[PDB]
Amino acid sequence: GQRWELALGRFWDYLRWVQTLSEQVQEELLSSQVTQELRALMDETMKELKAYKSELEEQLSKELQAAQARLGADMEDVCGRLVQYRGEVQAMLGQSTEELRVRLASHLRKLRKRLLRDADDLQKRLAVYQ
Repeated sequence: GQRWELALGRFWDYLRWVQTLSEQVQEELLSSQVTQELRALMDETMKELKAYKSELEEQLSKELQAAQARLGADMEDVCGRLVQYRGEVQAMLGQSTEELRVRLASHLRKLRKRLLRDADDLQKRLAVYQ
């Protein structure tokens, strides 16, 4: 798999871990190491892609780009969702976070179904373009 899928698979690896929302994920989630690494992995994912699409140009370009702006949104979504939780926690004064995490994890499962297909789609859309 080209540089971009390898990049996306690393994002997938870290997300799968976040999802478990174990106290350890929660620790680094509120320190925001989780969000910092999530954004570094998403960005490396968009370069290797940005570079792939551009270089597939040098040797249909709207949808491609409509499909790229999709996987983008999907990743920006996860990070934006994790950074929101962090926000809602340091403002609740230590009262229970279980319902906020039941919601975060549902939302997170939902974005996973999208990363799956929007990329599965982005892929066939890069193959035909070639």
